[PDB]
Amino acid sequence: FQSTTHQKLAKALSAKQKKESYARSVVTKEDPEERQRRLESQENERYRLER
Amino acid sequence: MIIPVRCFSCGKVVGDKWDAYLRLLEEGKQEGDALDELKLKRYCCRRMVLTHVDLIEKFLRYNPLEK
Amino acid sequence: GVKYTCGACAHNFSLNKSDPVRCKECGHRVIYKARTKRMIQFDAR
Amino acid sequence: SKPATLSDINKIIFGRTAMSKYWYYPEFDDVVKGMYLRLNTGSSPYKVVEVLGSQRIKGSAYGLNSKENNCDMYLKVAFPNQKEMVRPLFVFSDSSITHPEFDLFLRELDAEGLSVMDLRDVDYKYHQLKEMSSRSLSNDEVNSIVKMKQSLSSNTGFNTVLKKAQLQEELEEARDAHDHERVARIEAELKSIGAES
Amino acid sequence: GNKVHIGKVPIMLRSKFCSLRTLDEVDLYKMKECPYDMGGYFVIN
Ligand SMILES: [Zn+2]
Ligand SMILES: [Zn+2]
Repeated sequence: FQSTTHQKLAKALSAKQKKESYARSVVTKEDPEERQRRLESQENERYRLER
Repeated sequence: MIIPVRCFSCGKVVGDKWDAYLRLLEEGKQEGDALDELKLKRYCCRRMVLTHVDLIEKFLRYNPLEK
Repeated sequence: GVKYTCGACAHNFSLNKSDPVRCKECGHRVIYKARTKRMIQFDAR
Repeated sequence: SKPATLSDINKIIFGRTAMSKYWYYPEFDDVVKGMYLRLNTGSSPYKVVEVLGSQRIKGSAYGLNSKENNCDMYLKVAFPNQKEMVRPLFVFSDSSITHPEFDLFLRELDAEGLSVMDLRDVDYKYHQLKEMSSRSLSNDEVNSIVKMKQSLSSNTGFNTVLKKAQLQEELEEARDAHDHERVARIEAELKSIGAES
Repeated sequence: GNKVHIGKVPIMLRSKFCSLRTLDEVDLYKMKECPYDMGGYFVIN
């Protein structure tokens, strides 16, 4: 156990699985559904124009 | 919530001794000795002061609803 | 005609059944009705 | 074209409490224009002044009725004999204008060579005040008034908690983005805002 | 090709993603939350 190689391996493997954070935070300033409704409105307008 | 005015069992007025009880406990007296100093002899009256929980102090930490 | 109170800043105002339900000054969406004026009596028992 | 009497002016009395109730209206600038109200001279004999307009002054927030009643609106008025003066809203008094006060105002108007407001214009002002007082605000107008008072808001516990929560959300966004420069500024700002009792 | 909103996930109270995680004792009182409340639940409707 007192060998430096074993201690470094144990430290590396212990701290390797400690770091786990995939999702990244963000700040929403407006309604998330605004893009959907505005693009639906534009699509309906161009559908009417195409018809 | 707040200290009862009367003892439930016999009706002795215990509602005027809460602050004195807290003072005596502050000075370092034991709870039994503090109750003895307040002249609460019957254990029915001692139960009222010994087991009271002061919940109004928690209720007062919320901001008032009318100003 | 009817008094209200804001749920956040405790401000008093009135509504005429046509304004949006909002606080005037801090814009909270939660308001409470004020206590009535009728006489209130209890039997102390 | 008829001269306005005392009762006609009394119909359009707009008190300081009413001013606090209606100063944040967008139309209040035109509503208060040309109105006659009792003013505290201070230097106190109360006198009547004519409102030449209003002008918002940022950074000049003042207590209107209570400590929390912060106001930025200022009224540009003018005595007839004296010159133009910019006064805050709380200087006006809720008490009605007395007979010697109105008589002195009329004498000052005659000395300057001016006339009194016409009865048709008095009725127009009265209808304007009644419409403004009985108006129902829209959602956008209410949000604009709330934003204006938030700009005027020096401090409020609920708003401080909301701002601290928003700053914490911005701080976690900066931390997750590995931005080591923004997070220090947000921490310093939180330290300045914090340390409550 | 950017961020597309795929839905809303209910948040468990007093968790790492809850607003009450940071608030200290005083702001918890200002937010009308009980300090004895422990979280671990969701608020749906
Ligand atoms: Zn007893
Ligand atoms: Zn409010």
